[PDB]
Amino acid sequence: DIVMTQTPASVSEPVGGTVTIKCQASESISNWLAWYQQKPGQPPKLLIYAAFTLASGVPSRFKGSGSGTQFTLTINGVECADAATYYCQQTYSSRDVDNVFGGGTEVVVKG
Amino acid sequence: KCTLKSFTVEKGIYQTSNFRVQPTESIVRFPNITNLCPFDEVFNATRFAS
Repeated sequence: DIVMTQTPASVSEPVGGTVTIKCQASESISNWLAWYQQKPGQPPKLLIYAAFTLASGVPSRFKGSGSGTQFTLTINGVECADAATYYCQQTYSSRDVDNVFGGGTEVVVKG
Repeated sequence: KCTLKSFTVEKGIYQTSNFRVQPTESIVRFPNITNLCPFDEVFNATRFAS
């Protein structure tokens, strides 16, 4: 019933820039939202839950913004250590849903 | 007699009251709609918005 898409497919920007990711919904999901990061050969880890609250032990560089339909994940500064795939989870209604998580967005940092 | 509030009425023509044929039966007409409104999916939703 709920379907999402994650854009961009991939990003690339030097060490001093800011990388941003859009997670948009077919219909509004309110604040209910979560952002996940997996290193290669590593299970994903929660970074932003409720679309605003920082997780535990995560540095204060990842910003979640937006509410309802459009959500943005913005990183103030990269250090070539956040080069991984990020996903957004609906965590709102999963009665008949093909995938709670969205598309994959791999971050590439050229240092 | 009741209208005049008297037990004797003089010869003449008096207008007493009115008459109106009462309705026979009742009908109600609504469009041929059978789908029930999605109250369940809104009220019985597991999680609500902020």
